[PDB]
Amino acid sequence: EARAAMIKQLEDNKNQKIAEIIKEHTQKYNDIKNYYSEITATNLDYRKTLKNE
Amino acid sequence: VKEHAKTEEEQTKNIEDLRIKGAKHYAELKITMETEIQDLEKCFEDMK
Amino acid sequence: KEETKNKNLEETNVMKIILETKQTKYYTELEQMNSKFQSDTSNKVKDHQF
Repeated sequence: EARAAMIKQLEDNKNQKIAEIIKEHTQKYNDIKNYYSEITATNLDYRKTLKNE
Repeated sequence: VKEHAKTEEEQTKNIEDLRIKGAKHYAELKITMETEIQDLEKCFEDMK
Repeated sequence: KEETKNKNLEETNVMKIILETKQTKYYTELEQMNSKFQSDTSNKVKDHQF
């Protein structure tokens, strides 16, 4: 039972680590993608000036 | 007396071997199942 | 001898189905997103071609 308690403790610690790593990587990917997406939307709105010119 | 002593030895060996088989099966199943879990999620955001 | 198999199979199946319910929770978007791309992209592809 002590072995089991140790196993579950370390499992919980490292499962927290796994889930949190997945999380912050997901949010970092989202931030970068949104930055470039808004940049592209601005460029698409911008090219109309070239077309009118 | 010899027969009884040897017999209990067979029972002890059977118990130990079954325990070892159970531990190995447990580890094998755990790893095999966990094989196909992590390689998902963000991959779908890449395709989006 | 019977009990060894009994406990092993019982605990193994409990864990297997419980973790299966946990795992089967993750995938809905791959095929749907691909198909929902090509469905409205086929007309664009035909425009490009012609």
